[PDB]
Amino acid sequence: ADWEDNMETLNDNLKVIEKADNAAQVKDALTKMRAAALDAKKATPPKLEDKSPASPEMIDFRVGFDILLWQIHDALCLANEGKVKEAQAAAEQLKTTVNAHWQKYR
Amino acid sequence: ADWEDNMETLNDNLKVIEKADNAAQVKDALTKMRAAALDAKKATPPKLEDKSPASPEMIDFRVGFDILLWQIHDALCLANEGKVKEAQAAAEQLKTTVNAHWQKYR
Amino acid sequence: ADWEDNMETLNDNLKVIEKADNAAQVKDALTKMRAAALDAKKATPPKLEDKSPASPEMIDFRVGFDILLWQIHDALCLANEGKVKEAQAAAEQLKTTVNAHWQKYR
Ligand SMILES: [Ca+2]
Ligand SMILES: [Ca+2]
Ligand SMILES: [Ca+2]
Ligand SMILES: [Cl-]
Ligand SMILES: [Cl-]
Ligand SMILES: [Cl-]
Ligand SMILES: [Cl-]
Ligand SMILES: [Cl-]
Ligand SMILES: [Cl-]
Ligand SMILES: [Co+2]
Ligand SMILES: [Co+2]
Ligand code: NA
Repeated sequence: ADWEDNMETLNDNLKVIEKADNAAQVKDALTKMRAAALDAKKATPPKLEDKSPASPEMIDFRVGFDILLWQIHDALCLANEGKVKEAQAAAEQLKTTVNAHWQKYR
Repeated sequence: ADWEDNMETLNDNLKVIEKADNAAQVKDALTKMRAAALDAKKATPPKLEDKSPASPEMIDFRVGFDILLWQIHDALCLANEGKVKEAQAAAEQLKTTVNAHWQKYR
Repeated sequence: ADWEDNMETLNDNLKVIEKADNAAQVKDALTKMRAAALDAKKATPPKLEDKSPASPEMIDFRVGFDILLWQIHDALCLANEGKVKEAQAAAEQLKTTVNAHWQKYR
Protein backbone atom coordinates (compact mmCIF):
# COMPACT_ATOMS: atom_id res chain seq x y z
CA ALA A 1 0.00 0.00 0.00
CA ASP A 2 0.84 3.69 -0.39
CA TRP A 3 2.35 5.57 2.54
CA GLU A 4 -0.78 7.68 3.01
CA ASP A 5 -3.01 4.56 3.08
CA ASN A 6 -0.73 2.87 5.64
CA MET A 7 -0.97 6.01 7.78
CA GLU A 8 -4.76 5.76 7.58
CA THR A 9 -4.49 2.15 8.79
CA LEU A 10 -2.30 3.24 11.72
CA ASN A 11 -4.72 5.98 12.82
CA ASP A 12 -7.77 3.71 12.45
CA ASN A 13 -6.27 0.95 14.58
CA LEU A 14 -5.23 3.52 17.18
CA LYS A 15 -8.91 4.40 17.51
CA VAL A 16 -9.80 0.69 17.74
CA ILE A 17 -7.29 0.20 20.56
CA GLU A 18 -8.58 3.25 22.43
CA LYS A 19 -12.08 1.74 22.57
CA ALA A 20 -10.99 -1.92 22.87
CA ASP A 21 -12.71 -4.23 25.35
CA ASN A 22 -10.31 -7.17 25.63
CA ALA A 23 -6.75 -8.32 24.98
CA ALA A 24 -7.62 -10.07 21.72
CA GLN A 25 -9.00 -6.86 20.19
CA VAL A 26 -5.89 -4.92 21.20
CA LYS A 27 -3.60 -7.68 19.86
CA ASP A 28 -5.45 -7.76 16.52
CA ALA A 29 -5.29 -3.98 16.09
CA LEU A 30 -1.58 -3.85 16.97
CA THR A 31 -0.87 -6.67 14.52
CA LYS A 32 -2.56 -4.69 11.76
CA MET A 33 -0.52 -1.62 12.80
CA ARG A 34 2.70 -3.65 12.65
CA ALA A 35 1.89 -4.87 9.14
CA ALA A 36 1.07 -1.30 8.05
CA ALA A 37 4.31 0.07 9.52
CA LEU A 38 6.44 -2.64 7.87
CA ASP A 39 4.69 -1.92 4.58
CA ALA A 40 5.25 1.83 4.94
CA LYS A 41 8.96 1.09 5.35
CA LYS A 42 8.96 0.19 1.64
CA ALA A 43 7.16 3.40 0.64
CA THR A 44 8.32 6.93 -0.11
CA PRO A 45 6.39 9.70 1.70
CA PRO A 46 5.27 12.87 -0.15
CA LYS A 47 7.93 15.11 1.40
CA LEU A 48 10.74 12.77 0.27
CA GLU A 49 9.63 12.05 -3.30
CA ASP A 50 12.50 14.33 -4.43
CA LYS A 51 15.05 12.16 -2.56
CA SER A 52 16.75 8.92 -3.57
CA PRO A 53 15.73 5.65 -1.85
CA ALA A 54 19.08 5.41 -0.02
CA SER A 55 19.45 9.11 0.80
CA PRO A 56 20.12 9.87 4.50
CA GLU A 57 16.60 11.34 4.65
CA MET A 58 15.03 8.08 3.45
CA ILE A 59 17.18 6.02 5.81
CA ASP A 60 15.99 8.21 8.69
CA PHE A 61 12.39 7.77 7.46
CA ARG A 62 12.75 3.98 7.55
CA VAL A 63 14.42 4.09 10.98
CA GLY A 64 11.46 6.15 12.24
CA PHE A 65 9.20 3.27 11.25
CA ASP A 66 11.57 0.91 13.11
CA ILE A 67 11.03 3.11 16.18
CA LEU A 68 7.28 2.86 15.68
CA LEU A 69 7.55 -0.95 15.35
CA TRP A 70 9.31 -1.25 18.70
CA GLN A 71 6.69 0.98 20.38
CA ILE A 72 3.96 -1.22 18.85
CA HIS A 73 5.76 -4.18 20.41
CA ASP A 74 5.70 -2.53 23.86
CA ALA A 75 1.92 -2.35 23.65
CA LEU A 76 1.79 -5.87 22.19
CA CYS A 77 3.86 -7.36 25.01
CA LEU A 78 1.53 -5.74 27.51
CA ALA A 79 -1.48 -7.20 25.68
CA ASN A 80 0.06 -10.69 25.55
CA GLU A 81 0.26 -10.60 29.36
CA GLY A 82 -3.46 -9.77 29.50
CA LYS A 83 -2.70 -6.24 30.80
CA VAL A 84 -5.25 -4.49 28.62
CA LYS A 85 -5.40 -1.05 30.27
CA GLU A 86 -1.61 -0.86 30.35
CA ALA A 87 -1.48 -1.69 26.64
CA GLN A 88 -4.03 1.03 25.88
CA ALA A 89 -1.97 3.56 27.84
CA ALA A 90 1.06 2.41 25.81
CA ALA A 91 -0.96 3.03 22.64
CA GLU A 92 -1.06 6.67 23.72
CA GLN A 93 2.67 6.92 22.91
CA LEU A 94 1.91 5.39 19.50
CA LYS A 95 -0.51 8.23 18.76
CA THR A 96 2.28 10.77 19.38
CA THR A 97 4.73 8.95 17.10
CA VAL A 98 2.14 8.44 14.35
CA ASN A 99 1.00 12.08 14.43
CA ALA A 100 4.61 13.34 14.39
CA HIS A 101 5.40 11.08 11.43
CA TRP A 102 2.28 12.33 9.60
CA GLN A 103 3.25 15.94 10.13
CA LYS A 104 6.93 15.47 9.26
CA TYR A 105 6.51 13.50 6.02
CA ARG A 106 3.20 14.46 4.39
CA ALA B 1 27.92 -17.92 6.01
CA ASP B 2 26.40 -16.29 2.93
CA TRP B 3 22.72 -15.69 2.18
CA GLU B 4 22.10 -19.22 0.89
CA ASP B 5 23.73 -20.78 3.95
CA ASN B 6 21.49 -18.66 6.19
CA MET B 7 18.43 -19.86 4.28
CA GLU B 8 19.62 -23.44 4.88
CA THR B 9 20.01 -22.69 8.61
CA LEU B 10 16.45 -21.33 8.65
CA ASN B 11 15.07 -24.47 6.99
CA ASP B 12 17.02 -26.79 9.29
CA ASN B 13 15.69 -25.19 12.43
CA LEU B 14 12.17 -25.27 10.94
CA LYS B 15 12.51 -29.05 10.78
CA VAL B 16 13.90 -29.09 14.34
CA ILE B 17 10.83 -27.15 15.53
CA GLU B 18 8.41 -29.41 13.68
CA LYS B 19 9.82 -32.47 15.47
CA ALA B 20 10.25 -30.86 18.92
CA ASP B 21 8.36 -31.70 22.12
CA ASN B 22 9.11 -29.14 24.87
CA ALA B 23 9.12 -25.35 24.74
CA ALA B 24 12.86 -24.93 25.33
CA GLN B 25 13.60 -26.93 22.17
CA VAL B 26 11.29 -24.79 20.01
CA LYS B 27 12.67 -21.65 21.65
CA ASP B 28 16.29 -22.65 20.95
CA ALA B 29 15.57 -23.41 17.28
CA LEU B 30 13.70 -20.09 16.96
CA THR B 31 16.61 -18.14 18.43
CA LYS B 32 18.99 -19.73 15.90
CA MET B 33 16.49 -18.78 13.17
CA ARG B 34 16.45 -15.15 14.36
CA ALA B 35 20.25 -15.01 14.16
CA ALA B 36 20.24 -16.55 10.66
CA ALA B 37 17.60 -14.06 9.44
CA LEU B 38 19.60 -11.12 10.82
CA ASP B 39 22.75 -12.39 9.10
CA ALA B 40 20.84 -12.81 5.83
CA LYS B 41 19.38 -9.29 6.03
CA LYS B 42 22.85 -7.79 5.45
CA ALA B 43 23.62 -10.02 2.45
CA THR B 44 23.04 -9.48 -1.24
CA PRO B 45 21.02 -12.38 -2.63
CA PRO B 46 22.08 -13.92 -5.97
CA LYS B 47 19.15 -12.56 -7.96
CA LEU B 48 20.05 -8.98 -6.95
CA GLU B 49 23.85 -9.15 -7.35
CA ASP B 50 23.71 -7.00 -10.53
CA LYS B 51 21.61 -4.28 -8.87
CA SER B 52 22.87 -1.14 -7.18
CA PRO B 53 23.29 -1.43 -3.40
CA ALA B 54 21.09 1.71 -3.36
CA SER B 55 18.30 0.04 -5.34
CA PRO B 56 14.66 -0.16 -4.18
CA GLU B 57 14.93 -3.92 -4.71
CA MET B 58 17.59 -4.22 -1.99
CA ILE B 59 15.51 -2.11 0.40
CA ASP B 60 12.49 -4.35 -0.28
CA PHE B 61 14.66 -7.42 0.35
CA ARG B 62 15.77 -6.06 3.73
CA VAL B 63 12.26 -5.07 4.85
CA GLY B 64 11.14 -8.58 3.88
CA PHE B 65 13.60 -9.90 6.42
CA ASP B 66 12.14 -7.53 9.04
CA ILE B 67 8.75 -9.08 8.27
CA LEU B 68 10.22 -12.55 8.76
CA LEU B 69 11.83 -11.44 12.04
CA TRP B 70 8.48 -10.37 13.44
CA GLN B 71 6.90 -13.67 12.39
CA ILE B 72 9.75 -15.47 14.19
CA HIS B 73 9.06 -13.24 17.19
CA ASP B 74 5.37 -14.23 17.25
CA ALA B 75 6.28 -17.90 17.27
CA LEU B 76 8.89 -17.25 19.96
CA CYS B 77 6.26 -15.51 22.09
CA LEU B 78 3.95 -18.53 21.83
CA ALA B 79 6.90 -20.74 22.83
CA ASN B 80 7.70 -18.50 25.82
CA GLU B 81 4.11 -18.95 27.06
CA GLY B 82 4.60 -22.73 26.97
CA LYS B 83 2.24 -23.10 23.98
CA VAL B 84 4.30 -25.73 22.17
CA LYS B 85 1.65 -26.91 19.69
CA GLU B 86 0.69 -23.33 18.80
CA ALA B 87 4.32 -22.32 18.28
CA GLN B 88 4.84 -25.37 16.05
CA ALA B 89 1.83 -24.40 13.93
CA ALA B 90 3.19 -20.84 13.68
CA ALA B 91 6.51 -22.29 12.49
CA GLU B 92 4.67 -24.35 9.86
CA GLN B 93 3.62 -21.05 8.28
CA LEU B 94 7.20 -19.81 8.70
CA LYS B 95 8.18 -22.62 6.32
CA THR B 96 6.14 -20.85 3.65
CA THR B 97 7.57 -17.38 4.32
CA VAL B 98 11.19 -18.61 4.54
CA ASN B 99 11.01 -20.75 1.42
CA ALA B 100 9.10 -18.04 -0.45
CA HIS B 101 11.91 -15.59 0.26
CA TRP B 102 14.42 -18.31 -0.66
CA GLN B 103 12.91 -19.05 -4.07
CA LYS B 104 12.15 -15.37 -4.72
CA TYR B 105 15.78 -14.24 -4.48
CA ARG B 106 17.89 -17.28 -5.33
CA ALA C 1 23.30 11.80 18.84
CA ASP C 2 26.33 10.68 16.82
CA TRP C 3 27.57 7.09 16.87
CA GLU C 4 30.08 7.28 19.72
CA ASP C 5 27.67 9.19 21.99
CA ASN C 6 25.01 6.55 21.34
CA MET C 7 27.51 3.76 22.15
CA GLU C 8 28.39 5.62 25.34
CA THR C 9 24.69 5.74 26.20
CA LEU C 10 24.48 1.97 25.65
CA ASN C 11 27.49 1.39 27.93
CA ASP C 12 26.23 3.72 30.67
CA ASN C 13 22.98 1.84 30.80
CA LEU C 14 24.66 -1.57 30.79
CA LYS C 15 26.49 -0.41 33.94
CA VAL C 16 23.22 0.87 35.45
CA ILE C 17 21.73 -2.58 34.79
CA GLU C 18 24.70 -4.40 36.33
CA LYS C 19 24.25 -2.36 39.53
CA ALA C 20 20.44 -2.49 39.63
CA ASP C 21 18.22 -3.44 42.58
CA ASN C 22 14.71 -3.80 41.11
CA ALA C 23 13.01 -4.40 37.77
CA ALA C 24 11.92 -0.78 37.21
CA GLN C 25 15.56 0.34 37.02
CA VAL C 26 16.45 -2.47 34.60
CA LYS C 27 13.44 -1.60 32.42
CA ASP C 28 14.32 2.11 32.36
CA ALA C 29 17.95 1.42 31.41
CA LEU C 30 16.89 -1.07 28.71
CA THR C 31 14.40 1.40 27.21
CA LYS C 32 17.18 3.98 26.99
CA MET C 33 19.43 1.38 25.31
CA ARG C 34 16.73 0.65 22.74
CA ALA C 35 16.36 4.36 21.93
CA ALA C 36 20.15 4.71 21.52
CA ALA C 37 20.45 1.66 19.23
CA LEU C 38 17.64 2.93 17.04
CA ASP C 39 19.13 6.42 16.92
CA ALA C 40 22.56 5.00 16.06
CA LYS C 41 21.06 3.34 12.98
CA LYS C 42 20.88 6.91 11.62
CA ALA C 43 24.52 7.64 12.46
CA THR C 44 27.73 7.04 10.53
CA PRO C 45 31.00 5.92 12.12
CA PRO C 46 33.83 8.32 11.24
CA LYS C 47 35.73 5.72 9.22
CA LEU C 48 32.69 5.05 6.98
CA GLU C 49 31.95 8.72 6.14
CA ASP C 50 33.25 8.13 2.59
CA LYS C 51 31.15 5.07 1.73
CA SER C 52 27.67 5.12 0.21
CA PRO C 53 24.83 5.34 2.78
CA ALA C 54 23.61 1.98 1.41
CA SER C 55 27.08 0.50 0.85
CA PRO C 56 27.37 -3.09 2.11
CA GLU C 57 29.49 -1.84 4.99
CA MET C 58 26.79 0.66 6.03
CA ILE C 59 24.13 -2.06 5.72
CA ASP C 60 26.32 -4.20 7.98
CA PHE C 61 26.53 -1.28 10.45
CA ARG C 62 22.76 -0.75 10.61
CA VAL C 63 21.89 -4.45 10.84
CA GLY C 64 24.38 -4.76 13.70
CA PHE C 65 22.12 -2.40 15.59
CA ASP C 66 19.16 -4.63 14.68
CA ILE C 67 21.05 -7.54 16.27
CA LEU C 68 21.47 -5.43 19.41
CA LEU C 69 17.80 -4.42 19.37
CA TRP C 70 16.63 -8.05 19.39
CA GLN C 71 18.97 -8.85 22.30
CA ILE C 72 17.58 -5.79 24.13
CA HIS C 73 14.08 -7.10 23.38
CA ASP C 74 14.89 -10.40 25.11
CA ALA C 75 16.31 -8.60 28.15
CA LEU C 76 13.36 -6.20 28.35
CA CYS C 77 10.74 -8.95 28.06
CA LEU C 78 12.55 -10.71 30.92
CA ALA C 79 12.58 -7.52 33.01
CA ASN C 80 8.86 -6.93 32.35
CA GLU C 81 8.19 -10.42 33.78
CA GLY C 82 10.21 -9.73 36.94
CA LYS C 83 13.06 -11.99 35.76
CA VAL C 84 15.67 -9.49 36.94
CA LYS C 85 18.65 -11.82 37.38
CA GLU C 86 17.82 -13.31 33.98
CA ALA C 87 17.57 -9.84 32.43
CA GLN C 88 20.96 -8.90 33.90
CA ALA C 89 22.46 -12.13 32.60
CA ALA C 90 21.16 -11.20 29.15
CA ALA C 91 22.60 -7.69 29.50
CA GLU C 92 26.00 -9.22 30.23
CA GLN C 93 25.76 -10.90 26.84
CA LEU C 94 24.76 -7.50 25.43
CA LYS C 95 28.00 -5.99 26.72
CA THR C 96 29.99 -8.48 24.63
CA THR C 97 28.07 -7.61 21.47
CA VAL C 98 28.28 -3.84 22.01
CA ASN C 99 32.04 -4.07 22.50
CA ALA C 100 32.43 -6.24 19.39
CA HIS C 101 30.48 -3.71 17.30
CA TRP C 102 32.54 -0.87 18.78
CA GLN C 103 35.80 -2.61 17.87
CA LYS C 104 34.50 -3.38 14.38
CA TYR C 105 33.72 0.18 13.29
CA ARG C 106 35.82 2.55 15.43
CA1 LIG D 1 -6.45 6.93 0.91
CA1 LIG E 1 10.79 9.77 -6.38
CA1 LIG F 1 28.00 -4.79 13.71
CL1 LIG G 1 -9.75 5.92 5.28
CL1 LIG H 1 17.22 1.93 6.64
CL1 LIG I 1 16.43 -1.08 4.38
CL1 LIG J 1 36.56 7.33 5.57
CL1 LIG K 1 19.02 1.23 3.54
CL1 LIG L 1 19.60 -1.15 6.46
CO1 LIG M 1 18.08 0.21 5.29
CO1 LIG N 1 8.22 -9.54 22.15
NA1 NA O 1 38.61 7.12 3.61
